[PDB]
Amino acid sequence: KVQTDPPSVPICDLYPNGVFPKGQECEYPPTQDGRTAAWRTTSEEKKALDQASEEIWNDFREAAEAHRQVRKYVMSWIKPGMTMIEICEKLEDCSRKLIKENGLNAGLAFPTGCSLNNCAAHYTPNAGDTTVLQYDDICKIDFGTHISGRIIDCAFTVTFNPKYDTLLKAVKDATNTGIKCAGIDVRLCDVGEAIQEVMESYEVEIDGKTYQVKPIRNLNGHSIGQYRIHAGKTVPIVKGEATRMEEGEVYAIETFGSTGKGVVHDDMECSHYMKNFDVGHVPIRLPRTKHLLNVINENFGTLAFCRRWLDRLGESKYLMALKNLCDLGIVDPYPPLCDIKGSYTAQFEHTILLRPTCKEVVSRGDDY
Ligand SMILES: Cc1cnccc1-c1cc(C(F)(F)F)cc2[nH]ncc12
Ligand SMILES: [Mn+2]
Ligand SMILES: [Mn+2]
Repeated sequence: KVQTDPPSVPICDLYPNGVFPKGQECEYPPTQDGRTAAWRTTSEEKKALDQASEEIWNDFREAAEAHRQVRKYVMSWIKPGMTMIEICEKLEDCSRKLIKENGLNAGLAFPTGCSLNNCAAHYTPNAGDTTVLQYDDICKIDFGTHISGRIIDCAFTVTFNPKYDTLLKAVKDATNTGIKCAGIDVRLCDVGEAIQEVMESYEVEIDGKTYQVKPIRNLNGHSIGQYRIHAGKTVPIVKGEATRMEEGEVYAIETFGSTGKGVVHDDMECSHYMKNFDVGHVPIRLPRTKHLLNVINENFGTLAFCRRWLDRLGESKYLMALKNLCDLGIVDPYPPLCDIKGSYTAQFEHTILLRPTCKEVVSRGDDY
């Protein structure tokens, strides 16, 4: 069994044995003593510990492979002229097929971000959005797959005008630097500072104007828990918190470079929502509010969703119910995050596994 073109064969059918390809495996960075972390590779207790979680790592790997094949398909057809809705639906169709969506056991981990230009994150079109991708646009494609709530959060930036090449390069390098600086026992602030240093070593010229690339100070990498995109620990992308990464944790390492102020504010119409992982059970009598929470619980649990995904489930006239869920604090809204009008923002993101034996850039590909 080989993959089709366009991709339509689920990843689990491509590996009948249930063993999925590993990401990039790295040795952890040396400690402040200068001492190597190579011992972890050959340790008996670490090899045992790592094997105990093989099913889990293997789940991430399935999700990551879907992600690789999905984004490769996307890069081949994404073109200005297409509506943002058309882009998202086409990516998502492919993603459903390859992840072999199965309710909460396998599916899409969060909505397809395609934030444009000054907007950096959390934009996906709601129904009726007639936005079209433009030749001069800079588009952040950020989408997620999961298997059993093992989430791949992974993103790259799409352009068509070579004028942004260096901006994209700055951010790619910054993201790779964070990935490199990350490891067990590493201070989150140190990763932040390292990321900043690389990002800011780049200058770019866009339409006769120059800028030093700035990290977006109020955006960050994050710990990943099960069915939980942000698990509590944040990774600064500026010089931050001295809390340390720990063995067995999973991280989204993401950076954002901007030609703007290097700060985002909530802007535009909201599309992204997600249940508060900490909210307990709440009885609701209000019929449409109760119905919508039920739909959310059955379909997304604690995974993020968007309004388009409610439309496709056949829900309508739900806006008030959704607002109610937000106001009650059962659901949280995640509106698009934008730097100043006229700025350009870029993003690259990988998920990494802090395995006892090594660091695995599980979502790494030939592409980035
Ligand atoms: C939950 C959260 C908390 N603090 C910062 C970011 C996010 C987040 C939210 C979503 C969203 F919008 F889908 F809920 C997707 C994300 N990808 N990476 C981080 C992330
Ligand atoms: Mn992401
Ligand atoms: Mn993320």
